Amino acid sequence: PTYGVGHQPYRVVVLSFELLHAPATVCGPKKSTNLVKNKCVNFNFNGLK
Amino acid sequence: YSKHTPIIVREPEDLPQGFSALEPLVDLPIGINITRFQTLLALHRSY
Ligand SMILES: *[C@@H]1O[C@H](CO)[C@@H](O)[C@H](O)[C@H]1NC(C)=O
Repeated sequence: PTYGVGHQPYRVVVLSFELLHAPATVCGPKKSTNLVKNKCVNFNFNGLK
Repeated sequence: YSKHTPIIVREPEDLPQGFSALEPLVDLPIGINITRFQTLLALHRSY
């Protein structure tokens, strides 16, 4: 504990993204909103718009 | 894809004369190389 900040331990985590011919598997989330009816609304239903 | 129908009579000569629609059951997302096919059988012992 008596050492300075320069000599203090630091935990380091390294992430490494890569792209291949795979169909993409591990990517992030998609959020959704409420559902409205009987109104003229542009929509994006699972890729159909 | 898969379906099933009965035939009653075996007649091990040819496939039945009938139309059938082949409904999907499952989809698989792994894209590994496939070039050859092999099958299995259920054989336990002489009986
Ligand atoms: C199999 O893998 C090779 C990589 O050595 C690739 O060139 C080829 O497109 C793949 N598919 C087939 C059907 O050979």
